[PDB]
Amino acid sequence: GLFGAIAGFIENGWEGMIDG
Repeated sequence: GLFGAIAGFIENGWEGMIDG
């Protein structure tokens, strides 16, 4: 599901909190 895929991506392809 989309939300699942998003929250999965959030630990896997993320950028918005590795700022620094």
